[PDB]
Amino acid sequence: EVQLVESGGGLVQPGGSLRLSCAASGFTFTDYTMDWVRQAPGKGLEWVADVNPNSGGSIYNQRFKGRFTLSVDRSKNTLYLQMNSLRAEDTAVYYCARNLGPSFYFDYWGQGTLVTVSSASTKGPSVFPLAPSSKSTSGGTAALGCLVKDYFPEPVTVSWNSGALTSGVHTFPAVLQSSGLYSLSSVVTVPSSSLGTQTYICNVNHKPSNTKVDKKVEPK
Amino acid sequence: DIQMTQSPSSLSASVGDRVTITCKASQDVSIGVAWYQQKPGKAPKLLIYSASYRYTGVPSRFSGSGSGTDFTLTISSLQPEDFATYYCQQYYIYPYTFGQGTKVEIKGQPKAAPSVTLFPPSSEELQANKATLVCLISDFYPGAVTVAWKADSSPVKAGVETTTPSKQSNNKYAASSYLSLTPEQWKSHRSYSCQVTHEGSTVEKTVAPT
Repeated sequence: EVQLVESGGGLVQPGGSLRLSCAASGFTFTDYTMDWVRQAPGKGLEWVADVNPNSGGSIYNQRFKGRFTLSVDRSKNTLYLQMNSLRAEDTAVYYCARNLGPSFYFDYWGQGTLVTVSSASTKGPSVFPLAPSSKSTSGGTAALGCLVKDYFPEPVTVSWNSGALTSGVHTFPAVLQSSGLYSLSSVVTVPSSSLGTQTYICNVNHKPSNTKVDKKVEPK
Repeated sequence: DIQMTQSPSSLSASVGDRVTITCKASQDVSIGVAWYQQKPGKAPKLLIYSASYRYTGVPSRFSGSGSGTDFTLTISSLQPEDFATYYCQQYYIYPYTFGQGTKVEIKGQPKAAPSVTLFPPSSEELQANKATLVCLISDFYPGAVTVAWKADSSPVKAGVETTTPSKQSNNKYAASSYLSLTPEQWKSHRSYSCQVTHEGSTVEKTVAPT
């Protein structure tokens, strides 16, 4: 399997700098050309730069020349994107990609990582338990959950019981409040409001603030 | 610069329809054109290269045709999972310009009324002198809802935040609404209500203090 795994995303202040990483595996690194491509929130795709892994020779789209630098580390099959003097319009999901020779279509892409360029500061979520209740639902099953309140920026990931609980879990997309912070919820469908010998812990990972919270959910 | 101009900008179409997306290049680009599919929050997936060649594992219902300035992507038999944004791209000439995308959205699937789940503020939240009501809305189609909140019987405007609806993995939709209160507001009413309207019908949930 070809895998491109990017990391290094998060929040950066305007004028600030940020370095992304793309770890390549499953193919011969030096055989291909490595690319960056970006997507502004709700906009099209924009090719950013490419680098031949053999020479370190890079070519950049004209809006990023002198501002962005690509480098590779051949010995650990990894590609970098060093971004400098960032501004608000640089806020985007950044993908690494792969192409072959002179034709720059992209067969393999990384998962994408969000770079947010903003005046605001990072904020880990306040996580609250949503106690199990039969009367909470319209459809006659019981539910419990976690309210993930007041964090910045996106993304947050949620799992339950460190990934052991997947059935009946629904994690809702975040709302952006007027305060400028995000809130989301994750709900678990359960038999009743009595939990017996079941444990329910929601694991909330907020990579941008280096914060994880694992919240225990119990009856009122 | 080199322009790639897709048409139409969006399409509503039904399961089993033939769909034709066009992409016009600003200059002759031969067959140096690719098509990609992208779903919300996921990387684009290569569909077509050299204008007409299916990428490995791409289903045969996707076809590309054309050369010069006029290119086309055809989906002969639209299946429920084909709904996404489609990008054309000319890939020979710097800076390898993408079209702006064509959003193919679903229409004519079975209508479904929303399930509504409402939680009161947690005892932990209240002790931090905050209060949030949480109204979770799922399993509805089409993807539109409006939400109103009531304190007792009175409409409450301030402190409501509601998401835009979004597609679940089952092609129905989800949305959330949040009401921010002070603990005194929460405690001073007999109950609060989340009321979710979808296609002229309402599902309401009420909750009470303690």
